[PDB]
Amino acid sequence: QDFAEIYARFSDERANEQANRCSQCGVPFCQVHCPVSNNIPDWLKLTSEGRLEEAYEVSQATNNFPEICGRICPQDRLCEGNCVIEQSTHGAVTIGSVEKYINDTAWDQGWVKPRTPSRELGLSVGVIGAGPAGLAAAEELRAKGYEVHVYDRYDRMGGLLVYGIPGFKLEKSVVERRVKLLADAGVIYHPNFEVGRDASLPELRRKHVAVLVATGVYKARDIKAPGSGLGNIVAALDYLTTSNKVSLGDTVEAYENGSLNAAGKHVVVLGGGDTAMDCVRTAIRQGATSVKCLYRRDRKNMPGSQREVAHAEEEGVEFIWQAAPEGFTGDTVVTGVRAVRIHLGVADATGRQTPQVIEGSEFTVQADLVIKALGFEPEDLPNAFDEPELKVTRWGTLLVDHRTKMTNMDGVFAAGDIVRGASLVVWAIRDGRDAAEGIHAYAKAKAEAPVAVAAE
Amino acid sequence: NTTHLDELVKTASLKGEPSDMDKAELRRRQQAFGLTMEDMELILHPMVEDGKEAIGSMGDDSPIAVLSDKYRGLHHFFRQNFSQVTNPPIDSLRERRVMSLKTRL
Ligand SMILES: Cc1cc2nc3c(=O)[nH]c(=O)nc-3n(C[C@H](O)[C@H](O)[C@H](O)COP(=O)(O)OP(=O)(O)OC[C@H]3O[C@@H](n4cnc5c(N)ncnc54)[C@H](O)[C@@H]3O)c2cc1C
Ligand code: SF4
Ligand code: SF4
Repeated sequence: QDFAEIYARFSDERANEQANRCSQCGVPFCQVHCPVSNNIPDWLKLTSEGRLEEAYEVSQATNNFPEICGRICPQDRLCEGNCVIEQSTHGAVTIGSVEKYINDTAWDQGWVKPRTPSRELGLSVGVIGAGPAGLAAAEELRAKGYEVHVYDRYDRMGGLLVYGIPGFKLEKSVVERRVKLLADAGVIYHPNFEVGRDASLPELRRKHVAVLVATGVYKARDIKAPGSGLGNIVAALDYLTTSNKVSLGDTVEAYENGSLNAAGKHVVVLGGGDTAMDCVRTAIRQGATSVKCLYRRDRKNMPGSQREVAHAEEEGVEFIWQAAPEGFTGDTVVTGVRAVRIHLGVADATGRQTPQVIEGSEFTVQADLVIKALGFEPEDLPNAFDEPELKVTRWGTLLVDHRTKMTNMDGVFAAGDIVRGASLVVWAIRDGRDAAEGIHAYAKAKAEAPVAVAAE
Repeated sequence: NTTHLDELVKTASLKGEPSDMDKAELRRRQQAFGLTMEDMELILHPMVEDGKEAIGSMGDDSPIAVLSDKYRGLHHFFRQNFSQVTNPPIDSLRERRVMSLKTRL
């Protein structure tokens, strides 16, 4: 119970040791493997020299949220995955760690990030949602020299980085540092505006050159039915934020006097991905005696990368986990106005590999608390309505061109989780990155000024 | 009767190989001819440090300069000739004393 930096990756100045270790390889695989295409050889060489500012600059240029990504990026899946040194005994370089460290010193310095001189100045541009995607898009646009406002539904900013990813993994001051750097650009953020009844694309059309839809996947998945927190049930959407608010100081002005959620007795967390593992770990934070992570699918196909699963494992969370098919939750039993247990059916994979649930075999797992980890999705109809005319795919998500990230409407762009195509902070920042050039091309055209092609 | 302008030339080197560009310039010229870091790190460096040439490995799987996307200098299109069966190549290390680089004006 308490939120210390659990990350294995975190490095002290000792990061110097690994920096020297890095081969500083040509046409490095790691960079090619990085979504934002960070120049890892150069920033690393820099830390080796000890000039943290230089590495920080290199990092920030490619990604606006270099700090958060250094801490959060599933590197094994990403840049470290193609690290050459992996062949060696020592193993791959922890690029994420060095990125965090270099970034951290920069934070300490307190330097502000200046604007480049000028460009097609900027008809109002609006971005919806304060998360990684919008922040990245907004900062690049501002680099271009435009006037932009981000409308955020919540009082807090930072998106999932603030709301859900645990403090032990992601300190809040980190997200605050990046937003401030963006702010120096002059990007304005206003907190209690929502794309919905209040704001809509047509409303924006009333004077607004372009819009970026950054809102992510606001809601969580279905089976629990009306179940209440008092009873026991909490969706990741509910649970993570409450822990976040109590745990992270800058996030909200109000002190959650309520304090951390009281979680007592056995906790069942349902989900394979990052969300489930974070909720499992956060649960112990709030006093859970035991935590069970239940997967529909087999152990082999756990969604989260090994580093994060490692945190839960060290933690001693139990994984009841077997067969590709679903240990699937049939029902939650509540007695005494409190959840006593959850009923599951065993599932197993056939040659078809299509999942099968075998009704005959059931498991009654006793649990005081259930947190549903399955994931998130857009479903709020007024929100969707806000989006018109923009075309939605049969995934019920806004369609966008992969390259331009332009929506059916030329003026509107979208990026991040909302696109449903990537589920990582660095891809979301990348989405905004790519979008910014295109919004730029579009606006400049309005200006009647050309953009090369190369983009830069 | 020949003027070996060798010593006369070495003299001035020891007297100071001079530099006159400010890093702000260096970089932009370099940029003109698309130079890079690989270029300074991989290749230029070992020449200065070791007095020798970047050895490396695996094939060359970049495109062929004409088909390249990026600026590539004339010399990339000029491939070096070597001899195969007709004649034998020489050992410039073990047999350096027979070779030579004397230049006359
Ligand atoms: C529990 C959990 C753990 C994770 N762990 C990691 C990790 O370790 N590493 C990693 O790389 N990624 C991780 N991710 C994924 C990462 O957080 C997301 O990919 C990223 O935050 C998506 O950025 P975004 O800007 O698209 O959206 P966010 O979803 O990040 O941002 C959307 C923003 O829009 C606002 N908004 C919502 N609806 C509206 C509306 N109608 N109008 C206006 N504003 C609105 C929201 O309040 C929010 O501020 C995790 C996700 C979860 C849920
Ligand atoms: S430059 Fe990149 S992190 Fe370093 S050794 Fe790993 S592949 Fe080369
Ligand atoms: S932003 Fe690129 S993928 Fe994340 S080089 Fe850094 S930790 Fe790796």
